[PDB]
Amino acid sequence: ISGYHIAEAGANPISQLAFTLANGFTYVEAYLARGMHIDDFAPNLSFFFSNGMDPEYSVLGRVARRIWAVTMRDKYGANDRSQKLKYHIQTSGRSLHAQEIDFNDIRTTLQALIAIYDNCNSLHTNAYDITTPTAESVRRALAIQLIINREWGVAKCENPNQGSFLIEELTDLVEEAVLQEFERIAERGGVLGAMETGYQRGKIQEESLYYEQLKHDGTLPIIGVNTFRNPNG
Amino acid sequence: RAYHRRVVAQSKLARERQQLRAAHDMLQGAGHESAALETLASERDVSLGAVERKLLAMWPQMQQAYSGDEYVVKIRDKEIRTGLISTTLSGTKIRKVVLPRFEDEGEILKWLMRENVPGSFPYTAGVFAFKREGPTRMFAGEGDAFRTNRRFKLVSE
Amino acid sequence: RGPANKVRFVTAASLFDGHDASINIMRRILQSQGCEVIHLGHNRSVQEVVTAALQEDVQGIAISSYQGGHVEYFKYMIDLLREHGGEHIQVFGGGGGVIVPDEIRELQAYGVARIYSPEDGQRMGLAGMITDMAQRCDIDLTRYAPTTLDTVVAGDRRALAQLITALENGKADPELVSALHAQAKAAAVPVLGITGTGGAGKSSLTDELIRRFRLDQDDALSIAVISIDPSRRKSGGALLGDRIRMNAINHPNIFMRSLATREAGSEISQALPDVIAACKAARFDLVIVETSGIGQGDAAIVPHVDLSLYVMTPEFGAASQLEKIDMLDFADFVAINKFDRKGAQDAWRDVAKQVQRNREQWHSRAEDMPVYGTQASRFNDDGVTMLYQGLVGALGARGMSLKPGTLPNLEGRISTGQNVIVPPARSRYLAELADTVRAYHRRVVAQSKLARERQQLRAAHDMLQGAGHESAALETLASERDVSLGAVERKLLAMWPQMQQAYSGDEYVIRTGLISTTLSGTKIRKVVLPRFEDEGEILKWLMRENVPGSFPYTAGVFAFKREGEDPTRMFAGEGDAFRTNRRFKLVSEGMEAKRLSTAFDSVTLYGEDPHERPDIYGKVGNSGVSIATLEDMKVLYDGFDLTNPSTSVSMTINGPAPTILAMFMNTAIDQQIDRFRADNGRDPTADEEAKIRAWVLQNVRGTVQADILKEDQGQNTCIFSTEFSLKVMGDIQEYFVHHQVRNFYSVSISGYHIAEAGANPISQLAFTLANGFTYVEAYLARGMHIDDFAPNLSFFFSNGMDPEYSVLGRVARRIWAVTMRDKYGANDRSQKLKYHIQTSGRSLHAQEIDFNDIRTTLQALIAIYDNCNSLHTNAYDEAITTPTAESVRRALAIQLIINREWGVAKCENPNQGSFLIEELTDLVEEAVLQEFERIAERGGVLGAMETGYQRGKIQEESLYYEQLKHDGTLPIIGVNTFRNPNGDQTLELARSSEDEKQSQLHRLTEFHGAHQADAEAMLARLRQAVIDNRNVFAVLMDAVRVCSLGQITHALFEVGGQYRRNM
Ligand code: B12
Ligand SMILES: CC(C)(C)C(=O)SCCNC(=O)CCNC(=O)[C@H](O)C(C)(C)COP(=O)(O)OP(=O)(O)OC[C@H]1O[C@@H](n2cnc3c(N)ncnc32)[C@H](O)[C@@H]1OP(=O)(O)O
Ligand SMILES: Nc1nc2c(ncn2[C@@H]2O[C@H](COP(=O)(O)OP(=O)(O)O)[C@@H](O)[C@H]2O)c(=O)[nH]1
Ligand SMILES: C[C@H]1O[C@@H](n2cnc3c(N)ncnc32)[C@H](O)[C@@H]1O
Ligand SMILES: [Mg+2]
Ligand SMILES: [Mg+2]
Repeated sequence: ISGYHIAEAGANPISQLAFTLANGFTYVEAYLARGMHIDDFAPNLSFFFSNGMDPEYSVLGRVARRIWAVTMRDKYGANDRSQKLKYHIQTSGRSLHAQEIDFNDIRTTLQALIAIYDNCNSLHTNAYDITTPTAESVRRALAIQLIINREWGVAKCENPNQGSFLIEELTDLVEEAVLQEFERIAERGGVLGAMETGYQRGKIQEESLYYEQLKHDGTLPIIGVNTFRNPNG
Repeated sequence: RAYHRRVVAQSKLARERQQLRAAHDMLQGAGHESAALETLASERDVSLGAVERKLLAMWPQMQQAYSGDEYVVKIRDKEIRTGLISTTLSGTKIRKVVLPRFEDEGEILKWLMRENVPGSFPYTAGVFAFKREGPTRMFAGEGDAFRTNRRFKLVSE
Repeated sequence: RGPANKVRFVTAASLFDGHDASINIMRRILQSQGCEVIHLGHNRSVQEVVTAALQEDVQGIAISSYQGGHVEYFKYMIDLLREHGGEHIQVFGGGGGVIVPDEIRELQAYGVARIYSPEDGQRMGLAGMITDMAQRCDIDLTRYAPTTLDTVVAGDRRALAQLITALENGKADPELVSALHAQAKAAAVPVLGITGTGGAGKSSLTDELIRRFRLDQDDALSIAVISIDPSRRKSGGALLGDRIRMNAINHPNIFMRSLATREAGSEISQALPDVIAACKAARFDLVIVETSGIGQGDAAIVPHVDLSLYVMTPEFGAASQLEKIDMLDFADFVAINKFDRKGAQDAWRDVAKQVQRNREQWHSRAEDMPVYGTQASRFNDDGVTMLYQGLVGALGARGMSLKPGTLPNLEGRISTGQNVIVPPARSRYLAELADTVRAYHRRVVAQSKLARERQQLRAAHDMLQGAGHESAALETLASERDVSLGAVERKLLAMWPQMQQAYSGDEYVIRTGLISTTLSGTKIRKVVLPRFEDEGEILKWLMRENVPGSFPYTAGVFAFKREGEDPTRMFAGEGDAFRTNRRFKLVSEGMEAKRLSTAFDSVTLYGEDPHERPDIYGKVGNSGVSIATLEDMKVLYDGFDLTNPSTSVSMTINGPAPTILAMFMNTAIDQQIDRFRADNGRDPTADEEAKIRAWVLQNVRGTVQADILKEDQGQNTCIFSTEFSLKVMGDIQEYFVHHQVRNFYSVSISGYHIAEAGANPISQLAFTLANGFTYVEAYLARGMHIDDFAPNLSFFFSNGMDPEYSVLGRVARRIWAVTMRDKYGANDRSQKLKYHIQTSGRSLHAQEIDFNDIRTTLQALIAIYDNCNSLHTNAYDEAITTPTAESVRRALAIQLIINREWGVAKCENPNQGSFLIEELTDLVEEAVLQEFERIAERGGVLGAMETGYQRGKIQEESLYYEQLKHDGTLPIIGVNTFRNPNGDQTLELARSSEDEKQSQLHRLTEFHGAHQADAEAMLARLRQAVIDNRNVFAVLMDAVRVCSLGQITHALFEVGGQYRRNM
């Protein structure tokens, strides 16, 4: 179950997480209605998210894990292996730009950091470059993970997020926001019923436009793009 | 939402249960023996769920586990020891998993139910106990099957 | 086994260079491999290093040059060596990434043996370089030794230096030796021996005495100095550390040779009588011999000299110990040095009476004995002069023609240096502070236990009444704890619900927004409050880590971060004042708040004017802006309203800090004078100008570093003596108080420099806070209200990769706030510690420079998370050059991305709550307190510096780190692991234009010509300000108007002395 494309298309972190978990639960309900046991396909389910600059991304993983674990235990009565949501996080490619490509390593570092902090299962790091994935560009991207995992001091702790007032409050907020979105999809006939109306497509498109607007508006600052621009070009 | 409602209620119970027994021990330290407190306390032992009661019960044993320099856990017939400490150039012991220092059993249970340690339900801080030591997949795909295969063999040499 | 021959080295840092961290860990490996190392320390000209290497007759010279101008420097050295019979001496160098590959091939082609790049260090290893370096210099120098005394007696000092190397190694012909002693006997020159306990001040006193000789006799005396230091027989070589203390030996009439004992026991070289005889035959007017640290029953210097001088400190234990000291029975003079120490007076009366007893001169007064109380550390000490006057009279009777002196022929035996920085009563101030903090935390634990129990009781009381069974017995125990709780603590819990309602809404009623909404529609509160139910935890949190803007200000000294003025403040400085003024406008472009940070070139950092000599010329305008006159300073900040409320300038200067500050102040004043003359079309009257001038001083906003305590410990930019700098630094703060300069920071108490030298985060934080508290104790003993100077105290730290850096700021704030409140009883403005954080430069490398942006991002992040007051970000070409135009934008973008784009940053206290952060905060805090106790038991910060405790600990930690960086135990991506399969072009560099150098020279000579009349007069007034002990800075406010930086500095040298290096 992926959500990389959904976010990349323009969906904010809440929409991405909500739609993806919704899609995941859809597969579950689909397989169950084939008369299958929950402990037979749930441990095979893998997830795939995006990490951007938005605050919600910092707690995206932990929210996804809790919503899954609680529902898989209480609602579907599955075992421990099933309650464990494993996911891959890939840094936001949309968040990187063609103007001042050296700045992208800064953004890709910050995104890679909160991924590792939030104990992700798998991480991909984006290159600074538009151009083909040069062997030089891939090393700078690969070094970001190597530096954080090996050099960065805070990373030597495996649960540095836990305890933080900001993290716990954000976790609760995002979680509820996701649940509310579940209810919106549910009153549209489930995920399949919503797709019939193009609800998801519509909402993603709506948010992509809103982002692309504030970006041009100068309201949403992007360093090297709409502010602090290159004095040469 | 139902799960969280339970966390709030069970915390209120665990908190009150502690507050009562705490006051009971303080009265006996002054001389006054009022078992009226104990009745309300034992009343909340039943009010607490089976799962929740065991969570608070294992909390001191949990603290002793993540306290040492290693993490002893016996699977099958053998055991799997894991280091908890990484020491800095300054000589500071950085624990892999840092436990809270709450005194209130209401907060302890609340934390254990909402955000347990990595590798424990609801796996908020991770699905595994500790991170793996040492994974980078080898992606390749272009041209015909022959070229993609050669790249696969070359990278995975 | 070490080298085949007696291999000797001369090690130093280049001119106007403070970087000793590199050269210090090299002389350690050199010494351990069995080499005698004559360490000269930092800031050494070519004429200094070469003269040293020639007199010591070494095989090798090791120089570190991190300031640039290294090409000109090494070329000069190579040239000067060949010109003066030192062609066979090999020269080695290193400067990290500063010396680019092309310049290495150039210099090595010129004559330099080897210059090591950071890549060389990785491939060869630390020991590998020194092995290569030592094996090259493993040559026998006795072949260059003269066979006849013809050259030596004539006056050839180089032939003398080589003859000594022959005599010391015993390769000199027997018939030549006896012929030397024969002429040495007929020479009849006095030989003064100076012996004493270890570290008493034998070298320092020797230097001062020589200075007296020069000033008294107009440098007409030819003096030979033979200093002996003990040799570690384990390695084979030694650390001859006497020459480093000598500042008065830089003169053609002065010769000095450093000898190792070369025996694990004896305090004299086995060939000392030969070496002395060699100097006697070389027609020297006086020979002075310094021994090593001798015991109480040691006196091997007596039979070899004509006069002996025993040096001791007031600390010798009981008065009965003096009866065990053999040297008190032979010494012709006894110098009780360090007379500033406690119990110096009583120490003198014991030694005096003991000498009287040993000589059986009962018919004489005890005060008439040749026992003197000296303070060599003190410039122009009257005690030392008294000792000198005595030595002259003794040497006079022993056949030594000398002119009637020009010095104050005073009377007495004891120094009258009544100056004290920290009174011995307050000696254990750091320990008291440690107790103060620990006491505070003990209270938090107790008050929490009370608040918790109080709640638990009343909770149970309400639950019983809900069931029926009412027991007022509970309430009695509850009301009992209402009184147990303190007044302050009770109000804290009382305001907690009102506090929660405040940070809950969308605004903070002046009204401030609390909410920033994301693209998802999530409300991110600026300050996130805990949701604890336990009042024990609430109070515990309120006392240990309150919200930002509340005691103890752990999460920040201010309620909310500034709206427009970001903490960003980029360091800048290159070329002349004109070019840097462009870079200022580049950095501060697009920002309503102009926050400048000025970097000065190595020449200005050492208070020198730019000059034609290659020593200095090559360094002008490099590594920083070249500022020499007030006119340069004015140009530097042209177009910047310094008196504007949204404009702050941060100048990084230490040694000449008071002089530079006076220039800045005069600049800010002149700006408003020019602004008035334009808005009124007329010059302001004497009264109008007085009002303007006064107003400027009050509202001018900026920061001058000037932390001298860290100069001795870390940066080494101290030019005058440590005591004099502290004196003038106090003058500055007194000036500020008088003129109500309440917006400028008189000192940036730093630790960044200490850290980059090699100190781990704990050491950095501890030393810096210790230095800060030292200034506090110094000012308090000096008669200033704590609330008068504490709000003017600024801090500066480093942020590296280590875990402790994440909580460095919050720890510094709490330790300060608690101590300033409880211990010193200062007000709120004083309890608030404001600091600047700059990302670690040593954490960035020359290999794979693109990786540095990753590290600089992570470091910048935890700085902003921990609510820093000011932040500097390092460029990616950090290891190679001063930030290029393109390089400074990438560094500046790091802050812009985090502050604007990064989501978590929209919260202002994201650290708070974290189990890791709070545990780390507690650990680091206690670790700092323990270090306070270690410094306290060494006599405070000043007492520790006396032993070189800080410098020792820093250099040790620097070695430990470096041993691991090359090792691999400590992974560094792109350096010791994950290397490039290629091994990698030409990067743009920030060097100064030739035209810019000639510009600065022409501007200087033009400035000098302008005030040629008032120059000598003003400088004379300045020295009288020091002599009459008035306010130095007050005169500098006038001095910088007619005098250049160099003129002022050198004028102060005649009256304030020069810094004595401390290894
Ligand atoms: C630490 C440091 C400092 C510390 C110095 C602490 C101390 N007591 O030594 C502090 C913070 C005080 C400092 C201050 C300044 N510094 Co500084 N500093 C650095 C830094 C980060 C590393 C230098 C270092 O000590 N490295 C540790 C050594 C052991 O490693 P290495 O250099 O890679 O060396 C290896 C090999 O080359 C070999 N080698 C090196 N030297 C030698 C010598 C011998 C004899 C041998 C055999 C081998 C050898 O040994 C090592 C093996 O791995 C560099 C940037 C960088 N990362 O390169 C800037 C840097 C050198 N400093 C710089 C400047 C400009 C300054 C200042 C003048 C700034 C100012 N305007 O105020 C000040 C003032 C200095 C003064 N007091 O005069 C610039 C130089 C610019 C230029 N020359 O073009 C640099 C390059 C930073 C920059 N990018 O702007 N500095
Ligand atoms: C190694 C090497 C290279 C050699 C070096 O040493 S490089 C060294 C580089 N050094 C530096 O860059 C040092 C920089 N440090 C500083 O500038 C100095 O230490 C600094 C960092 C200390 C100077 O920083 P500032 O931004 O000017 O700010 P301020 O504290 O002066 O602020 C001045 C008033 O404005 C208000 N205010 C400010 N921020 C507020 C906020 N968030 N909320 C509310 N009000 C706020 C208050 O009224 C303040 O005054 P008061 O409280 O007395 O009423
Ligand atoms: N407090 C104090 N320290 C001094 C005095 N004279 C020298 N020192 C310091 O003592 C240390 C060692 O000095 P040094 O001359 O090398 O002693 P030596 O090893 O016996 O020759 C240095 O830190 C000096 O600054 C003094 O009169 N008072
Ligand atoms: C000592 C530290 O000071 C900084 N530094 C030194 N010189 C400059 C300069 N001209 N511009 C900017 N930063 C500088 C670097 O970050 C270095 O590591
Ligand atoms: Mg000495
Ligand atoms: Mg000595």
